[PDB]
Amino acid sequence: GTFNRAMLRLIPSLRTYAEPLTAAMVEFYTMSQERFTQDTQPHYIYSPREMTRWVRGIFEALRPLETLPVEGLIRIWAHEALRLFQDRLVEDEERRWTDENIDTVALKHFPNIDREKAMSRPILYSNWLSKDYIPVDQEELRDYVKARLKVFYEEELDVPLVLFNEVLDHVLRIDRIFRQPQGHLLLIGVSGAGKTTLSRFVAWMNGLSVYQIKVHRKYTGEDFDEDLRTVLRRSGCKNEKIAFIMDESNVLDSGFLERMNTLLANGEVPGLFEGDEYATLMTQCKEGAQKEGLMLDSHEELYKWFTSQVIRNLHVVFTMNPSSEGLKDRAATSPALFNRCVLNWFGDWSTEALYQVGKEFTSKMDLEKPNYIVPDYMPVVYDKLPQPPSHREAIVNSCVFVHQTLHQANARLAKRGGRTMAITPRHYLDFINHYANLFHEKRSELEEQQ
Amino acid sequence: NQMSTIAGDCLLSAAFIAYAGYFDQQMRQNLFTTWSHHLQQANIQFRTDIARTEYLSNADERLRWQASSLPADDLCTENAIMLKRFNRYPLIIDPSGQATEFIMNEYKDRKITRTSFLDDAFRKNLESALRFGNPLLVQDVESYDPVLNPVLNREVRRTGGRVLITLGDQDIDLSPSFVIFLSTRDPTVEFPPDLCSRVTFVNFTVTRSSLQSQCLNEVLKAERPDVDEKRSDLLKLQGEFQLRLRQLEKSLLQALNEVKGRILDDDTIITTLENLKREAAEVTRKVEETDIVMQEVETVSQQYLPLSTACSSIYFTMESLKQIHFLYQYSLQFFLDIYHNVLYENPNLKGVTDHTQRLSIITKDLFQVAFNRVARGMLHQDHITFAMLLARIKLKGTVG
Amino acid sequence: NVHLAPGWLMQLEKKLHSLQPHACFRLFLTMEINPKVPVNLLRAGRIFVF
Amino acid sequence: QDLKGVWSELSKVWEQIDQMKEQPWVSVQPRKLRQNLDALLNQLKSFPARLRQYASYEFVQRLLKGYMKINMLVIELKSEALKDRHWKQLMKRLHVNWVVSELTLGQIWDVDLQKNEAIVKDVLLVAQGEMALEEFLKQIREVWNTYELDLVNYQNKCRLIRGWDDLFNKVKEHINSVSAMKLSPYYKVFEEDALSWEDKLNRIMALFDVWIDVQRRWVYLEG
Ligand SMILES: Nc1ncnc2c1ncn2[C@@H]1O[C@H](COP(=O)(O)OP(=O)(O)O)[C@@H](O)[C@H]1O
Repeated sequence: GTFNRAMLRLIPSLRTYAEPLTAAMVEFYTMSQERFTQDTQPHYIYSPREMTRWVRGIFEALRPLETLPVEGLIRIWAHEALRLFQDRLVEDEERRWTDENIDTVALKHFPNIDREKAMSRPILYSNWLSKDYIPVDQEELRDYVKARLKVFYEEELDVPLVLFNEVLDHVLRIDRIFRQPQGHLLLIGVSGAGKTTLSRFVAWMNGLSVYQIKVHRKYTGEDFDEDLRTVLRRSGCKNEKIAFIMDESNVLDSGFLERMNTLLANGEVPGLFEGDEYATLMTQCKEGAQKEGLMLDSHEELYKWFTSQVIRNLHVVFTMNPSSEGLKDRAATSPALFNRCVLNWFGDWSTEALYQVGKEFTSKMDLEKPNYIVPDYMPVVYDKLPQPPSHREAIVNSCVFVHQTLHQANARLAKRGGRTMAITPRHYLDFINHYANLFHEKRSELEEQQ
Repeated sequence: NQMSTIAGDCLLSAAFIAYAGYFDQQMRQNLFTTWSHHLQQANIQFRTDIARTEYLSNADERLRWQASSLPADDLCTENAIMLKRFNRYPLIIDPSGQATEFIMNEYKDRKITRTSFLDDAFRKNLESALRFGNPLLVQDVESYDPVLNPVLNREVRRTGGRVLITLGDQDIDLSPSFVIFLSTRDPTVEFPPDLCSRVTFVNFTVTRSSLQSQCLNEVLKAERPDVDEKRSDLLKLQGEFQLRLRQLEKSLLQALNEVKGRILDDDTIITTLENLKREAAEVTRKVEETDIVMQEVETVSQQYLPLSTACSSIYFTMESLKQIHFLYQYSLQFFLDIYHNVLYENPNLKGVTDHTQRLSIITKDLFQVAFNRVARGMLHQDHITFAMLLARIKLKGTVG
Repeated sequence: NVHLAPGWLMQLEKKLHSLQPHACFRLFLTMEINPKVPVNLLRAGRIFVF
Repeated sequence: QDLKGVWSELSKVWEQIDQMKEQPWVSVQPRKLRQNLDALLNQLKSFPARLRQYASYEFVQRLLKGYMKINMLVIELKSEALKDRHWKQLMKRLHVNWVVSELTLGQIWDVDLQKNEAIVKDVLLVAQGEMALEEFLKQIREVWNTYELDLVNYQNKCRLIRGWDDLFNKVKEHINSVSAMKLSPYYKVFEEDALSWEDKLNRIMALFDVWIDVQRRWVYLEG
């Protein structure tokens, strides 16, 4: 309450709303804490740290805005609540529960407000279409990200992307994380969901250059130390923003995780730079500080400035598969993954996403069939399927059904105790590409025969 | 009409080629049936009798694999089809080991080299295969080197004229002829999800249904050549016989274009024309006489179905015998030799022509030869045990 | 006494697998029943218990 | 009147295309080419509908679309991996008269890249293989021209050779590399270089194989 009273002083219009806002804040925090515990998932921990982050985020959103109605205040409060509490949730019913409970508490502690404007389904906030952190409609955001994606295939690396709603929100989450000092990000997702791809895209958006190590056998700890020294030198001395990205493959080695944990926590690692390495570090650090506009001579303050530069310039992005048991060992070996890095969870590709990828990628196809007749009853697996669907919609819905069929078969085999291979969206992309090649070859053969 | 159905069968074949790689025969068939039920439920035009082993590959490739020591089985043919049209380099799971030799024989003309992840020189070998273009088959995927992640992901940078893969620290080039083949000898193993995503699995492990079908096919070939011949004919009714018709049409086109007014001068083109007419008539006759042939071959297959079930049961008995003693390690090839010895080179069948009597003799002699070969490699105390298992299997098989 | 050198046993199994013997070649391994025998060697051989 | 008008409007686009076709291949920038062709496509799309109905406009639009789709063949052709030998092979395959200083975008845009894609990707994959092999040769050349023996003082008597393991490992890996390159389908072009280099490497291996034994025995006998 006293924090929120300090915060609201920027906007004199809302001063009497401090108590309802802080009361709803505390209430929702308590419900989230009691509902989600460590028993269900290893990362379901809730603390005053999250709610201080909440206050900080609302303050950051409110700082440049000159004045905003109460519905805007509730919108910002709900957006921060979603980004802090819904983001870490793993399974869909939990996300629905936290979403609905946010609406419930906001309406309970804030009567006499318009529900529709204060809170809607696509509560999105960004600073790409405007100077400040004003909410943006998802369609204009979609056009902007599609243009930047065009530029992104043009420059850096060409990765074809389709843009559905989930990736749209995930880009926003990553961008929000990147524009924060010591903004380490952690991603839980099945392989092929694009975690590295969207991370690279957003890093290019914010100007962060991408660095990834190449882990192999005989990649000893000394190689990791050397790569860490290189990235530390680039981030701190040269004031070059680095988007460090490590998968699970390089995390497997235990020796790396101690150094990573120390770097995540304190922004620096002791013993990485020693002897002549320390001398070279100080030599380049003095030049970098002079370039910045500071005059430091003694080694301790130079190292402190280097640490501050690394804090403000390094953004480690971790990616791992959704293995909750494995998440337990990751928590055991390194608390920084769960104390400092903000965790995001998008392992599941929704049916809507499956539909969108299928429709986009099977566009050069020719499934158009004027004489195709709509069946009276169809196995609709994509609820938002337009009806009466064309042939194309039927084929892509069929493909989505194939993906859910493999998911169900793997679940059934796991129930029986048999060995089960993960079914990833990479499998779906492979299926679509094979469909393209096979359909093209067979149509060509039929046409040549004709 | 074939154009009206191309979307459906292309969908089924692609979904089968991407998925259904790790699963066994039963799960593959169940998934295909569920898929087909969905599209027919969705009013999607698909042919009701897709022969996946025939739609994705034609006769010459099958003959080439058979000359490449590929065992002639439905699952083996489907796997080999997967080994041909692969977007991601496949992972072979073959406890028996015929798939590996099949790969080397297939790509021997391409100078295929064998390598194992356990070998320390493997990385160097990989570089060579990447830098020159010769295909490489890497074995023992249990110790999978994460340095293979780039090659598997196909991220290549074209800087200057340089098409490079950052294989670890190095930045070596890629040759267009390169292709990797991951292999496994242990059927029971768990892979990280990233590996599973970046590879398509091809399972060569033999299950109860798979071996039962293989033994049934071998019986149909050995004892009933007419039934096996007709079943093969319906296997070639779609695609193959039509291809023969098309090449006959091409020959007719060439022959008629060749004549300079000799269409009437010799009056001999009519012989070729009536030959093509007879071939088309026999193709059409086999095309109309299908359902009868399925019901007949299905009756014949059901006739020997208890035999195939007994074969699968006894073979899995031999496999599970490893628990009794460590000396009881028996291969699928050993059981195959037992099966050849009971089927061919059997003195008891000589002079017997009754199909039912020959079948009964074959069931008796199968158990007899199996016990004769196994007990010689067993301690004396365990002979009673194996006799007990064989008796129980016969009880399960026998009717009444 | 082939059981005395298991590594020798696995390397002989590798040599035997990639080879085309003459139509009358026969390799016999007299061995003491011992777990040290390789599993693959047992799998590729006609076992005889004495 | 309408035909004269549509000819006048297409005159600017035709003159632009002629300007593009006059650019010598050495000076063409395929990315600038793609941007400018996209600009031309937009300008043509800005034409009035009454002119869009004529066959000339559709023909020019199809030519522009074909130019766009063969622009990726242009991308791959501009690559430095293409050598003179590959250019003469392409010369034979397309039965043309391109002169090395005379190559221009016009000559290749006149030749139907929409008809002979099979030939060109064949020759370009061949070029990729040959270039990979010759760059392997360049790496071998530089590593064996830069390599120096590590000499370290021994009891103020001599400067003995160190790093026997590293040198032997390097020569072994290089020997295996040339042996494997012998099996490459592109090995024929760089055959003589491979012969010379493998002779050098085998002589190297024999020399230091004798040298390590001589050094060890000398050191022991000195002791
Ligand atoms: N939204 C998307 N649209 C299209 N393709 C995608 C999308 N997300 C991922 N991909 C595909 O995934 C591949 C990269 O996956 P990657 O990001 O490495 O998986 P992970 O997230 O496990 O690191 C790319 O080739 C890309 O085609």
